[PDB]
Amino acid sequence: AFKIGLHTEFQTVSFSMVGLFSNNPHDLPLLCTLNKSHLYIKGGNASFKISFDDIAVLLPEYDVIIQHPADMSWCSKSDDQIWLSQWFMNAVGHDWYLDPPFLCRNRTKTEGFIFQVNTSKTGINENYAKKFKTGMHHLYREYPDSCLDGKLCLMKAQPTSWPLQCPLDHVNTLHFLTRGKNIQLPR
Amino acid sequence: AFKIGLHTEFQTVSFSMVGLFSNNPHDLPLLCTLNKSHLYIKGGNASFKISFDDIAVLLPEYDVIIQHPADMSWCSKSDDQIWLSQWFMNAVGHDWYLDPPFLCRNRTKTEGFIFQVNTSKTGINENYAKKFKTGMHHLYREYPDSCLDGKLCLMKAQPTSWPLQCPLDHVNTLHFLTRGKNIQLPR
Amino acid sequence: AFKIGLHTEFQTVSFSMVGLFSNNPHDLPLLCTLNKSHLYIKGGNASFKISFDDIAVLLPEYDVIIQHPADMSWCSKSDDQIWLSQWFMNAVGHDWYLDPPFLCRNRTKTEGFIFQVNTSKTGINENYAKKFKTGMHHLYREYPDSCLDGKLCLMKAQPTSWPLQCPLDHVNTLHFLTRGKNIQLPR
Amino acid sequence: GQFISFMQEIPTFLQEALNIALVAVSLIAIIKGVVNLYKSGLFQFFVFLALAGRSCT
Amino acid sequence: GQFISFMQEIPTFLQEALNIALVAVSLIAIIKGVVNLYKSGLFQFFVFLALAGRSCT
Amino acid sequence: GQFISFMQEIPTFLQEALNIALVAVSLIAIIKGVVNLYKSGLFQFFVFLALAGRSCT
Amino acid sequence: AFFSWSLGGYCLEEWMLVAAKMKCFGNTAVAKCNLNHDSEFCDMLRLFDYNKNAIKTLNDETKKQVNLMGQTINALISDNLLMKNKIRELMSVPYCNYTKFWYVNHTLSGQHSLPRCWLIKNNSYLNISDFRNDWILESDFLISEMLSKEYSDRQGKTPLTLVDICFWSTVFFTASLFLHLVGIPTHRHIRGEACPLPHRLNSLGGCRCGKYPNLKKPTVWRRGH
Amino acid sequence: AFFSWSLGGYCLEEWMLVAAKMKCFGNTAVAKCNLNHDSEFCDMLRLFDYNKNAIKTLNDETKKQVNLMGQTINALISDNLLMKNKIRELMSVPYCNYTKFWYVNHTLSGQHSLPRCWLIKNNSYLNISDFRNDWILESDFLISEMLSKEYSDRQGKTPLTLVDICFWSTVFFTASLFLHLVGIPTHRHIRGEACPLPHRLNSLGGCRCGKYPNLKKPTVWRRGH
Amino acid sequence: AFFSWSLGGYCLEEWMLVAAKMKCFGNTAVAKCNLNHDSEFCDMLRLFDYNKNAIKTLNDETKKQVNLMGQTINALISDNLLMKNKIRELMSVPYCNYTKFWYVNHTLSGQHSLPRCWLIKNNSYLNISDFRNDWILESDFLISEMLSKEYSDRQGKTPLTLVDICFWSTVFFTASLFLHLVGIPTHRHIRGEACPLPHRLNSLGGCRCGKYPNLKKPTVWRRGH
Ligand SMILES: *[C@@H]1O[C@H](CO)[C@@H](O[C@@H]2O[C@H](CO)[C@@H](O[C@@H]3O[C@H](CO)[C@@H](O)[C@H](O)[C@@H]3O)[C@H](O)[C@H]2NC(C)=O)[C@H](O)[C@H]1NC(C)=O
Ligand SMILES: *[C@@H]1O[C@H](CO)[C@@H](O[C@@H]2O[C@H](CO)[C@@H](O[C@@H]3O[C@H](CO)[C@@H](O)[C@H](O)[C@@H]3O)[C@H](O)[C@H]2NC(C)=O)[C@H](O)[C@H]1NC(C)=O
Ligand SMILES: *[C@@H]1O[C@H](CO)[C@@H](O[C@@H]2O[C@H](CO)[C@@H](O[C@@H]3O[C@H](CO)[C@@H](O)[C@H](O)[C@@H]3O)[C@H](O)[C@H]2NC(C)=O)[C@H](O)[C@H]1NC(C)=O
Ligand SMILES: *[C@@H]1O[C@H](CO)[C@@H](O[C@@H]2O[C@H](CO)[C@@H](O[C@@H]3O[C@H](CO)[C@@H](O)[C@H](O)[C@@H]3O)[C@H](O)[C@H]2NC(C)=O)[C@H](O)[C@H]1NC(C)=O
Ligand SMILES: *[C@@H]1O[C@H](CO)[C@@H](O[C@@H]2O[C@H](CO)[C@@H](O[C@@H]3O[C@H](CO)[C@@H](O)[C@H](O)[C@@H]3O)[C@H](O)[C@H]2NC(C)=O)[C@H](O)[C@H]1NC(C)=O
Ligand SMILES: *[C@@H]1O[C@H](CO)[C@@H](O[C@@H]2O[C@H](CO)[C@@H](O[C@@H]3O[C@H](CO)[C@@H](O)[C@H](O)[C@@H]3O)[C@H](O)[C@H]2NC(C)=O)[C@H](O)[C@H]1NC(C)=O
Ligand SMILES: *C(=O)CCCCCCCCCCCCC
Ligand SMILES: *C(=O)CCCCCCCCCCCCC
Ligand SMILES: *C(=O)CCCCCCCCCCCCC
Ligand SMILES: *[C@@H]1O[C@H](CO)[C@@H](O)[C@H](O)[C@H]1NC(C)=O
Ligand SMILES: *[C@@H]1O[C@H](CO)[C@@H](O)[C@H](O)[C@H]1NC(C)=O
Ligand SMILES: *[C@@H]1O[C@H](CO)[C@@H](O)[C@H](O)[C@H]1NC(C)=O
Ligand SMILES: *[C@@H]1O[C@H](CO)[C@@H](O)[C@H](O)[C@H]1NC(C)=O
Ligand SMILES: *[C@@H]1O[C@H](CO)[C@@H](O)[C@H](O)[C@H]1NC(C)=O
Ligand SMILES: *[C@@H]1O[C@H](CO)[C@@H](O)[C@H](O)[C@H]1NC(C)=O
Ligand SMILES: *[C@@H]1O[C@H](CO)[C@@H](O)[C@H](O)[C@H]1NC(C)=O
Ligand SMILES: *[C@@H]1O[C@H](CO)[C@@H](O)[C@H](O)[C@H]1NC(C)=O
Ligand SMILES: *[C@@H]1O[C@H](CO)[C@@H](O)[C@H](O)[C@H]1NC(C)=O
Ligand SMILES: *[C@@H]1O[C@H](CO)[C@@H](O)[C@H](O)[C@H]1NC(C)=O
Ligand SMILES: *[C@@H]1O[C@H](CO)[C@@H](O)[C@H](O)[C@H]1NC(C)=O
Ligand SMILES: *[C@@H]1O[C@H](CO)[C@@H](O)[C@H](O)[C@H]1NC(C)=O
Ligand SMILES: *[C@@H]1O[C@H](CO)[C@@H](O)[C@H](O)[C@H]1NC(C)=O
Ligand SMILES: *[C@@H]1O[C@H](CO)[C@@H](O)[C@H](O)[C@H]1NC(C)=O
Ligand SMILES: *[C@@H]1O[C@H](CO)[C@@H](O)[C@H](O)[C@H]1NC(C)=O
Repeated sequence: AFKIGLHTEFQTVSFSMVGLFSNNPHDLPLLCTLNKSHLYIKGGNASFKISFDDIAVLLPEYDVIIQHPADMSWCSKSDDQIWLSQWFMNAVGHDWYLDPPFLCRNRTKTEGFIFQVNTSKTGINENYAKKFKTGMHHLYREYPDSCLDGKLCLMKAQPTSWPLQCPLDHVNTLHFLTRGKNIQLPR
Repeated sequence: AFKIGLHTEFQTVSFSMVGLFSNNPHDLPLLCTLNKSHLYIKGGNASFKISFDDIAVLLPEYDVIIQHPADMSWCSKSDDQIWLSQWFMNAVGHDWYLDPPFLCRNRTKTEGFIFQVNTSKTGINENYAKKFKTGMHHLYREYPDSCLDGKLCLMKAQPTSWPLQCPLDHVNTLHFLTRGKNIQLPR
Repeated sequence: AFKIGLHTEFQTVSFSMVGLFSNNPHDLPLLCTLNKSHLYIKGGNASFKISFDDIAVLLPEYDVIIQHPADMSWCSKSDDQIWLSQWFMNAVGHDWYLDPPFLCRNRTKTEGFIFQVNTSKTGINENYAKKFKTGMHHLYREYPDSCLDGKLCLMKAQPTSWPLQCPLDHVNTLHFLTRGKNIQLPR
Repeated sequence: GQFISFMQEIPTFLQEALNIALVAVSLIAIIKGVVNLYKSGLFQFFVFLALAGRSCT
Repeated sequence: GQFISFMQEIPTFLQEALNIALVAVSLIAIIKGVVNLYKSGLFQFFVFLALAGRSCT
Repeated sequence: GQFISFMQEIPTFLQEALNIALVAVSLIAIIKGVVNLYKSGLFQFFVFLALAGRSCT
Repeated sequence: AFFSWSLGGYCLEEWMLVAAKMKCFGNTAVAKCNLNHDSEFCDMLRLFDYNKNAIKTLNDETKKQVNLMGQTINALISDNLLMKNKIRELMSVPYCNYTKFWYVNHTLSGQHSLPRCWLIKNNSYLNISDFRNDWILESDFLISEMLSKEYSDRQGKTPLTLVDICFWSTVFFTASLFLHLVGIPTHRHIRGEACPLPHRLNSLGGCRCGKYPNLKKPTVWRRGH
Repeated sequence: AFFSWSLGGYCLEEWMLVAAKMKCFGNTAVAKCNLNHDSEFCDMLRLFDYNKNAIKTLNDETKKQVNLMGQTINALISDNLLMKNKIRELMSVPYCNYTKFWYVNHTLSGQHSLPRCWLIKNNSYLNISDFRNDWILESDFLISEMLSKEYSDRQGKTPLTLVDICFWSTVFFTASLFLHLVGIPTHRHIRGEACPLPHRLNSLGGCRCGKYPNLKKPTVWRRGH
Repeated sequence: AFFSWSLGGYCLEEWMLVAAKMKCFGNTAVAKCNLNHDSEFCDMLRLFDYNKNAIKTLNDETKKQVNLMGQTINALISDNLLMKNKIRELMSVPYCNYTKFWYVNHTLSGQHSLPRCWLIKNNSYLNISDFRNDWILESDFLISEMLSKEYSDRQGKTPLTLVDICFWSTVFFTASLFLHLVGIPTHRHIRGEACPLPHRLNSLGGCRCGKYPNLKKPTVWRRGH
């Protein structure tokens, strides 16, 4: 805010995101980044945390190999969680009947909700790793990638409580709503 | 048409819809509202009448539970009627493999064509009632809703002749053509 | 370039397509027309030649009747070719579960890759002939149609080498990329 | 025919102080110019030429 | 109040040759007009009227 | 260099009645101004100063 | 072709207007939406132009049995504007449905404003008492636009250099007028004597021809004799 | 309704600005994006207007439980601009994320430029040394715009015909001024004689009343006596 | 960055032009489509700019192996314009395919029009006899635009108040010129007598110093002696 030239001044204006995000009567999706591995998505009443590491927690010889969106109904007990899962997978750009499947746990267990995706950077899956990669690159406005050319890069998503520190990003919300269609946000 | 100020006059112009709707060489969909319950749709050579009331005419233990668009082929004898039915259902915004199904009659009967949708405003279906509701709200430019919080609100669609009194609305035609894609209108 | 009026001259500017098509780091689809029957498509590493004539090379009682995109996986040995085939079929505007199927050869043969579509101009298929027709009319910027009202008009697609004489059209590339979505072009 | 349009639209354009000022200045200048032409005597020379040879009054 | 704004913004507008030329022409014209009015004697007539009947000097 | 551009584009701009009227008015005014300067005698004063002390003719 | 006119103009016939007549719009008025994507009137005008050209092509008998797609219609109508209108309807605020348009007319020269959309509410038409604040503004803008248009029309013909030359010539003429009006003294006269011309005296009061002796006589500058 | 203003104007309150205050923008400044589809500031302004009207409709208690669609949001934000910004981010070039805007202010009359987007890079804000080349251009354009606006404001009120009439009257007045200044000879005088008026002599040197005989005497044109 | 230039300008090199040379366009000409979404030339220009910036980023070696999407291309080309062109082609009317453009050039000052698309038909190029009606209009518009541009360039520098003051000073000067030219009577003279000054007579014909008795002698206003 320094005087410029003569009789003309320099002044800036900045908008507050809290009012917009807490005032719109309809609910809106939230996407957040925490540190460099804790990626957060929230929609309706489903709050999912996403991490990338080198631990295997589901195997095709032990749980459900989701191949079609109809088969997705066996992974959760809540319609909101299923809707959010399908929403995210179609936003990323996964072709269900053309790309290798992903793994999910069946509802008849007292464990919880977990779903795992293989995005390793070797072999055939290398190619898939590209596609998914670009997907996330077009939503979070950034990408703190946390897996190199190592043998495995497994992504796990699990539902946790919403931390009260996340930056209230909105470009991600705009891209989320822009990419997918036929989506109605509740109150 | 009253003189305004000085030397300047007030004049209005209004366009005629009959010429446009009867002059375009290709056929165009028609949507109409009659009284407060008779909703009309017309496409190609299929003219459907839609009503909302509290009468059950199909049961899942007696007729076809349509779950996939491939299964839709067992409800009609004409490709035009099947195309219009799928057109309308995708315009409303129904997810075939994620929402409760709807009921249709199989072709091997001399009765006719009837298809029924449950949009009641109670229980689980309450939520679905929202979705479908909004759908119709974005097509007819109005919505003379004819079912309250009562126990059942069943929508029935049946093919009848086209009444020669319907207002020639066109905003509905624009929204119809705008929402769905990969649609070719015949002559 | 003739002098116009006084002190004002006439001059034109024309751009070169070779530089654009050979300089963009990412690969782009190519569509070409040769003589009046040799239609060419090229994407990634798959180069397909399309012809229209009156020869039957596949029969439903001898090879695969592709009905669903999942079933498409039995026609080729390369993911790029399958992706290009699905890309083209969805660009043309074929509804897999609503229109008559098309025929393909299963991978377990040392013959090659061939796929055939029926677009005859008689009987029921007449109607389908319209749809597909319009499809091609919106991609090649022209259409040297090579089959009249005769009994059969069978389209065959087979992979060949890329001729080094094709005009470097780009309106077709624009329409190709415009129509279909969720498509990532590799390098 | 802009003059005719102006003579038609005088009442609307009269509502501006600049307009009345300019038109008053123009009218005063025209009439003063007539006065100065009269006080010149070029018209007197024309009358003298038109009178030469008729009467000596 | 455009005159006040101009008197405020003189230093910025002085940087143009056309501006200084026009203002110099206007000032010269105003002072020459005062000179010509003085050399007229209409003010002399006003003084004569205001003096008539007071003193014969 | 707008003057040079105008002297280059005279034939195109001559096709308008307002243009020929304005240029004729300007030329007439310039030559009449020369005439009036001559009839003044400021140049006569300059000649008198340049002549003072040379010859008494 | 289609509606990309680069400038007594566009006219519409009976089967377009509800009054079953023909109305023509000035080229200046029509050109105001050759690049505007936010005017309901011009979207409907493009639709009617497509209808007319379809009629012409059928008359030409091209016989290209090409089935229409929804994409062509979506490429003529501003879908953003339609969504905005539907949002307005859902929010219970005034909107219009592409049926009735109004404009302010200038009878003296036939100039008119570009028609706007007569907004509706509760299946009725907004009336004069609520629509008042717009006609006066539209008429004032119309008069201002006409004056500015005429000013620009004469602007685009006369070089500024000629105007500047004329102005400077006028100021020179006026300065010379005054300069002649006052007049300047030309020679010297001895105080109390007659005009010594043509014998031009020096500052000393004498002449170099010998007629006027150098007697230091007083000299005063004079113009006339 | 919504943001289609046809022209001390638009103001924003605490829950919009991070400074928790209220700022008002001039109508001339706001009107500059009633048709622009390439300004990040005005897209966010439309979003905030939609929020405010949703508040108003909830206060009206319309009770229309209509679930929001992504289409409404996509019909308010320029998705082309968002894709361009994301392309910039992927290409590692400066971009902005709809948080901070800057403008050049004119304190004397309260006129200000339309705010631009303070571009970012590497999770930082571009600073003065790189942003210098824009403020000077913006300020010069601001001053030029103010001068042109005032010129057009006076332009749209006075007829050009009146100006032309005044100019021609002035030139006629000046010509008459000079014409009176010089003066013209009126009659004839015999060389060496006095004024023969009122007896007006002919070209022969005599008069037709008989007072002046036709002696072919020399005659010279004179004005005064 | 990309094509959002806020104002000897943009130039294109060999691998863009078919003539294998370099051509530069004036900034005023280029700026005419910083907001236009209906010009085939500027869509292709944006495509070429994206190609050039991709080259630059590869040279920078960002190594971000991000697969291209069709959405980026769709966000650079006006898909509405492409659909309109394809509609024209299906209707057998002239259209163009982004290969050849033409413009009217002004050699004296290097000013040129914005290139248009040389329309095609039946795999041929429309020729002079059909394209005649456009060059003359384009050239006239070019000359008018140049004159208006120069007028606005001088407009945006000089205050209107100064012009008004100069004009009023000129009219005052002229009025004073005439007023001095005619001259006004100053005192009274008795009919048949000499100048009584400095003794200023009254209306009665006498003076209050006693020199001129009050004899009701006739008096006439005079200026000179
Ligand atoms: C997630 O995807 C990764 C992609 O790398 C899978 O790891 C890969 O698993 C395959 C299984 O066939 C391994 O192939 C085998 O590797 C060695 C030779 O390298 C040998 O045992 C066999 O001849 C065969 O080729 C492949 O090596 C391995 N990749 C790496 C880098 O070790 C992983 O299994 C996937 N996880 C799940 C749960 O599907
Ligand atoms: C169309 O949808 C409506 C949605 O209300 C269905 O009506 C609902 O049917 C269920 C069937 O399980 C009823 O639930 C039962 O209700 C009572 C207690 O209220 C009791 O018998 C059971 O414990 C059970 O909860 C539900 O009450 C009923 N809704 C209402 C408002 O009566 C309807 O059946 C659907 N129609 C078809 C053909 O599917
Ligand atoms: C590709 O599509 C064409 C569409 O014409 C198929 O040709 C049609 O095949 C049907 C088979 O039922 C023929 O129908 C039969 O024709 C005669 C009477 O015309 C008679 O044998 C039967 O009563 C029956 O109607 C039909 O004629 C024939 N069309 C023509 C013009 O000859 C063709 O078979 C399709 N090819 C494949 C491989 O599916
Ligand atoms: C939406 O546009 C429709 C046309 O699609 C407009 O419909 C018009 O509604 C007015 C209402 O007063 C009708 O005026 C009167 O209607 C009847 C039948 O003609 C009669 O009482 C009078 O002679 C008079 O015309 C008008 O006819 C009708 N036009 C059509 C073609 O239906 C309507 O104005 C727009 N919506 C609303 C809510 O106003
Ligand atoms: C993208 O927009 C976000 C908002 O969505 C902007 O976030 C802002 O980032 C700046 C960075 O300096 C923060 O400033 C400082 O942050 C903390 C917490 O307040 C503290 O150190 C200072 O008091 C100061 O405010 C600012 O708070 C933060 N605002 C929000 C709402 O998160 C951001 O500027 C934009 N992106 C980039 C890369 O700049
Ligand atoms: C559509 O754009 C294409 C480019 O994609 C243009 O193709 C050009 O067509 C003209 C037709 O005269 C060709 O001119 C002549 O072609 C050959 C080969 O060079 C030769 O006879 C002459 O030397 C001359 O160049 C031109 O080469 C060709 N350019 C390319 C790159 O193919 C075409 O003009 C546009 N479509 C139509 C129907 O004009
Ligand atoms: C339509 O073309 C009418 C044009 C009117 C021209 C106005 C002429 C004004 C003449 C004023 C002369 C000054 C007095 C001698
Ligand atoms: C705000 O309204 C101020 C307006 C100032 C008007 C300027 C008046 C200039 C007068 C000049 C007269 C010439 C000298 C007799
Ligand atoms: C390029 O900068 C050339 C600028 C030309 C200026 C025109 C000067 C005209 C002078 C006229 C004076 C009037 C006669 C004494
Ligand atoms: C993430 O960062 C926050 C903020 O500093 C910190 O509280 C939290 O523990 C971090 N998480 C991990 C796993 O380090
Ligand atoms: C485990 O998941 C499978 C796959 O959907 C499902 O069929 C099965 O019922 C689940 N297990 C149990 C014990 O129900
Ligand atoms: C609907 O209204 C029309 C027009 O008045 C009338 O003829 C018809 O009978 C009505 N339908 C019913 C079911 O009342
Ligand atoms: C009734 O519908 C079913 C479901 O499609 C179908 O299989 C069956 O054939 C139909 N009934 C008869 C008698 O054909
Ligand atoms: C197609 O045309 C090319 C170019 O003339 C020629 O070489 C080729 O043989 C043609 N193909 C056929 C099948 O005639
Ligand atoms: C031929 O194709 C069918 C259909 O997909 C497939 O099941 C079969 O395995 C193929 N033939 C052989 C010999 O594998
Ligand atoms: C404006 O009114 C006049 C009155 O004579 C009419 O002739 C003219 O057509 C109108 N202008 C239009 C409709 O554009
Ligand atoms: C609409 O008009 C009807 C009468 O036609 C009236 O009963 C109703 O209250 C009005 N509603 C509104 C919201 O103005
Ligand atoms: C609008 O209000 C005016 C007030 O004078 C009234 O005359 C007119 O009838 C009203 N219009 C309607 C449609 O009620
Ligand atoms: C510009 O600065 C002035 C200084 O007094 C301030 O009052 C005014 O609000 C500013 N203009 C804006 C913020 O548009
Ligand atoms: C970004 O800033 C960090 C420090 O915050 C620095 O280490 C890094 O090199 C910078 N990267 C670029 C590309 O400027
Ligand atoms: C930008 O550069 C200036 C140079 O004076 C420096 O003072 C300022 O701190 C820099 N800004 C940042 C954010 O580093
Ligand atoms: C116009 O023609 C001139 C002729 O000298 C040329 O130098 C100039 O580049 C042309 N202008 C363009 C191509 O914009
Ligand atoms: C197109 O040109 C060809 C020759 O190249 C000619 O035979 C044909 O008639 C033309 N068609 C049209 C529609 O002009
Ligand atoms: C266009 O017509 C002119 C008429 O003089 C002719 O010379 C020219 O060759 C024609 N162009 C073509 C491509 O036929």
